[PDB]
Amino acid sequence: MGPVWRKHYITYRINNYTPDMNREDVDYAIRKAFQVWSNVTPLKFSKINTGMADILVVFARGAHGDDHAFDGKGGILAHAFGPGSGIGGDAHFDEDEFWTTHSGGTNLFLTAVHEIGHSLGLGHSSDPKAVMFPTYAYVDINTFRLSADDIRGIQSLYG
Ligand SMILES: NC(=O)[C@H](CCC(=O)O)NC(=O)[C@H](CCC(=O)O)NC(=O)[C@H](Cc1cc(-c2ccc(-c3cccc(Cl)c3)cc2)no1)CP(=O)(O)c1ccc(Br)cc1
Ligand SMILES: [Ca+2]
Ligand SMILES: [Ca+2]
Ligand SMILES: [Ca+2]
Ligand SMILES: [Zn+2]
Ligand SMILES: [Zn+2]
Repeated sequence: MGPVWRKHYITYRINNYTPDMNREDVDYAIRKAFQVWSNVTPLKFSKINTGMADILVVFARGAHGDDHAFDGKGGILAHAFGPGSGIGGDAHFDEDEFWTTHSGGTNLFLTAVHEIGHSLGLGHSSDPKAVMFPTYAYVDINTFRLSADDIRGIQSLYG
């Protein structure tokens, strides 16, 4: 019942890069996170560098220009706007976290999967093994899979 994109081609742009990781690793984590959702829907995601993307990926700190101020290290890791124009769809990551490609700090890929879920219109799950469960958990990235509840949720919105 969340808001949905009324198109199946969706662009994203990485507005800026956390210094916690190198650029290529941020690109990879984000690309893989989009792929998780495209794998089970008719949605396709293209990265653009120049132009007007639907989903802007932003790393920012504290009060950063919207109604969802961050809180420094810990607590809220990120937040994202549901489908819509402008700031709609955009996914913001708290730079006061330490973003990583691994089990240390906060795993960017896993957080991005959750965030992109919100960017596509998903709410939270009650399944503790669903990526849309409200609180972060690290799971081995190689064996990561959407739960049946996540797939149900996203397939109910698209396709
Ligand atoms: N509490 C925690 O474990 C970590 C912090 C750990 C730390 O100290 O670094 N924080 C969190 O988990 C916090 C809790 C927020 C709260 O206080 O309610 N959640 C958040 O930060 C939400 C953002 C968020 C959640 C996740 C996540 C969730 C589940 C899993 C997962 C779980 C099980 C299996 C698998 Cl495979 C994956 C992985 C990542 N990744 O990012 C914030 P949001 O939901 O986008 C949101 C909602 C409303 C507003 Br307004 C703004 C943003
Ligand atoms: Ca925080
Ligand atoms: Ca947008
Ligand atoms: Ca950081
Ligand atoms: Zn924000
Ligand atoms: Zn959430």
